Amino acid sequence: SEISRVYEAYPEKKATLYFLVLGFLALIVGSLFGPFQALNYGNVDAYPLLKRLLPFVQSYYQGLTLHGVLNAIVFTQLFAQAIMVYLPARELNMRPNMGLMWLSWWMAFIGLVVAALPLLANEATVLYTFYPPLKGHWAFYLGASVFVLSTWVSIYIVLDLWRRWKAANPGKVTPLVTYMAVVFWLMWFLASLGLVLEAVLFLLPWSFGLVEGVDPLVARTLFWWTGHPIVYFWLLPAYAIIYTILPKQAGGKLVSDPMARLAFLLFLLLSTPVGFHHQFADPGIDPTWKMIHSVLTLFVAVPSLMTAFTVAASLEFAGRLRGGRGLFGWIRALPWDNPAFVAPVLGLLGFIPGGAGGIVNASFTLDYVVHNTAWVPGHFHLQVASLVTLTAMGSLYWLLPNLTGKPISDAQRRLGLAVVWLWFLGMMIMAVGLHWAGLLNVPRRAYIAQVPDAYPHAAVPMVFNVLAGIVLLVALLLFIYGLFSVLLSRERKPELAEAPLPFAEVISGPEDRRLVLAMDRIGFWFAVAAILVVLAYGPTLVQLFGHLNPVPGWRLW
Amino acid sequence: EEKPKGALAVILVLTLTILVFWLGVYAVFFARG
Amino acid sequence: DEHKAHKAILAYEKGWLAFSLAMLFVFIALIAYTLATHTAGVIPAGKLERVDPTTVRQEGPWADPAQAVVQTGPNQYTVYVLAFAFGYQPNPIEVPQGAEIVFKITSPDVIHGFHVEGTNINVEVLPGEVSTVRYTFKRPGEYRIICNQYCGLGHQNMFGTIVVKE
Ligand code: HAS
Ligand code: HEM
Ligand code: CUA
Ligand SMILES: [Cu+2]
Ligand SMILES: [Xe]
Ligand SMILES: [Xe]
Ligand SMILES: [Xe]
Ligand SMILES: [Xe]
Repeated sequence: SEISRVYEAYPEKKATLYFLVLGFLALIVGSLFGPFQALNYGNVDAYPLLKRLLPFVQSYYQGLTLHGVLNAIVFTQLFAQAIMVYLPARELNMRPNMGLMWLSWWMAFIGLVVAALPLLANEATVLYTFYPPLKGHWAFYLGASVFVLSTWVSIYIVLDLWRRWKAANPGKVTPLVTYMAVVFWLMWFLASLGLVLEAVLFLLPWSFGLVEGVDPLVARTLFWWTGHPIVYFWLLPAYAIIYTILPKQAGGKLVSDPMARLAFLLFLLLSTPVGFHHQFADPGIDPTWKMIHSVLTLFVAVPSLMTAFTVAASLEFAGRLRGGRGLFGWIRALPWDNPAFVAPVLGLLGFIPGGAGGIVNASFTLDYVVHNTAWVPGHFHLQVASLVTLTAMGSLYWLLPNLTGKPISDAQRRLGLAVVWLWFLGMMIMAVGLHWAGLLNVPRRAYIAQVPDAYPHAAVPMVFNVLAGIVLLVALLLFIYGLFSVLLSRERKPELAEAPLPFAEVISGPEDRRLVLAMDRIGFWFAVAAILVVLAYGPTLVQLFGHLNPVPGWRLW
Repeated sequence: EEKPKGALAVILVLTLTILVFWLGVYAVFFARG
Repeated sequence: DEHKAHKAILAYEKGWLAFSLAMLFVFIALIAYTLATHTAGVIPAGKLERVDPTTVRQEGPWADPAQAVVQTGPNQYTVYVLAFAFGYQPNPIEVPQGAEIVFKITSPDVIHGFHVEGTNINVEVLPGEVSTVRYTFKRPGEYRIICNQYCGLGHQNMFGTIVVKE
């Protein structure tokens, strides 16, 4: 029972779409709270209006949970699942196990729904970090558990694709996108253990009534085992696109296949064993281990530092082929008329300030300046809410058509550029507002418009937060309008749904071979990564598990 | 063609931005010590 | 062209990597420096100091607010602070400037933040655990404590006061 021969031949196309759609739907719903949160940090309290529009909304904090959950968790995961399965499938021209692929979508959907109910009913106002003793409804923890576990299936699917391909090409190096996808999912698997453990050992039995107490330190230690790498789980799918698709859109090539492999390899190695950087201000964790994690965290910055050069060189290369002039001529030669190009390039621009923010946060002692302040949200909106999201948004211009056969008119294309610029601009203004107020000790996760006189010294940065909120409100609206206009038209060119993905060509060298070969020792690197995790977490976790001090749960909303 | 002037210009901006952030906050750390 | 640009990029890539690593190691040296100074006091105590969160304000150093401050050295004063659902005990904390104030903070309910505006004191407060930070005020006044970890509906209004003594 399938109406287009395109989906019978490429069924993975359909599954991919459902992941995407569900992903953006969650993005829209979660982002609605954004403008109001910005105004809040501009000292303006718009929540009564929101409450009038969305009656179910009971507080600032319930809205912040939905925001953090739907945007940072749901949207990102679904996008990942879409990208890091579909791209390697199309590159290999192999069909993913479809029984499993649909299974993973249903898990994500069912899990999302189940968790949505207690969130929407104010039964789970604990934020996207859900730190105990703060106790949510069981269906929040169960829903999340299922939703995340969906990824385990995704991992399998990709590994399967990879084994099968290695069988039909004995002695051939893993193709680039596939390689990325493989190290990606493997990394995620090792990363996910922290959360799984927390859920299985504490969270789930806690919320089902089996136990009455949960040790807060151990729960947050396990959380951040997963907590940091998850952001890379958000980042790498965009990276994948940036390395292998953006150069094409820019009219150039990826200047180095090995560089891209190395970057991804480093991430497999260094993504998980750095979680204490989220725990600098915690007690009961040895200061030496914090320093160790601090160093490992500065090392995990290396991959990004490489990416910066590799991508910039590829964009410079592309600009030159387009008739690039001098030091900055290449820049103007790029296709600023194409959103799929523009969106991610803007994201990368703001990523510079974003990354510098991270490195600061990473410097142990220096975290004490900014920890839990508005600086941190400032940092990450540059990272996830900007680069990842824009990339995701911009990829709609090649991806959506490739999946649906629906073309994009010139009007939509230009509508896209406006959304893109506004989103970016809005994000930049907010970044300045939150960083500034963060140095002025304004805390994050705070409804500070309810205490107007509490932060008088943040007068001017409050203005920027108001501005952004407006800017971004407009952009979001335009996105919704533009997104649906595309998904709600009946123009269907089935030929463009059958066109290949705009993968970029890769420039290779002589020395490549032996380095590339080394990197392709996946089984070896995996164990290596595994060993680092046991080395960085083992010592501490052992001591914590010997001295468990569970405390009772609380509801403070 | 030749030396990546544009790419080097990018990673120069990045490097300087890193330095302003790090040394800017390294200063505040000691100012609040 | 194209294969000439490959060798040039990959060569400036290696130079970039060497430089980056060198910059990072300088940071590592400038962080190792701050660990050997007096500023490193704000680093939470590493050893585990378990407490019951359900009996903390019934029996123990946190039971009586009047015995919060206690001279434990010639210039050392140990303050037993209690971060609780939307407030701090004692309020205000009163200490002499120039003296080494050893805070020992815990919570009876959920996680709280202990952020002393103007200082490097920024520590998470965990139920059933003692957060132990050392600090020396060098300027007189009323330092405001802010709770920077979401702790419920009154979280935005959870403030404290430390009055260092001229
Ligand atoms: C998806 C978004 C995420 C990314 C990516 C990310 C990157 C880093 N972060 Fe982070 N982060 C921290 C450290 C880092 C470091 C060292 C990096 C690094 O990976 C960053 C490396 C980046 C670079 C080294 C920049 C490279 C620049 C590039 C690649 C752009 C070049 C541009 C080009 C080429 C374009 C040019 C184009 C032309 C046309 C010219 C720390 C501390 O160590 C904290 C704790 C703070 C606290 O106290 O709570 C933290 C907190 C967070 C939280 C808060 C979680 C919570 O709620 O508690 C989130 C959500 C988050 C996300 C993300 N974070 N981070
Ligand atoms: C419409 C555009 C957006 C605006 C105006 C916006 C604004 C904000 C603001 C002001 C905060 C601070 C809230 C507080 O500290 O109390 C915040 C937090 C946050 N934002 Fe957004 N945001 C937007 C979109 C996004 C996107 C696209 C993502 C991820 C893809 C995202 C993820 C988050 C997360 C995870 C938090 C922290 C949640 C927490 O601390 O509980 N936001 N946002
Ligand atoms: Cu204690 Cu917010
Ligand atoms: Cu992190
Ligand atoms: Xe969970
Ligand atoms: Xe979820
Ligand atoms: Xe999980
Ligand atoms: Xe997270």
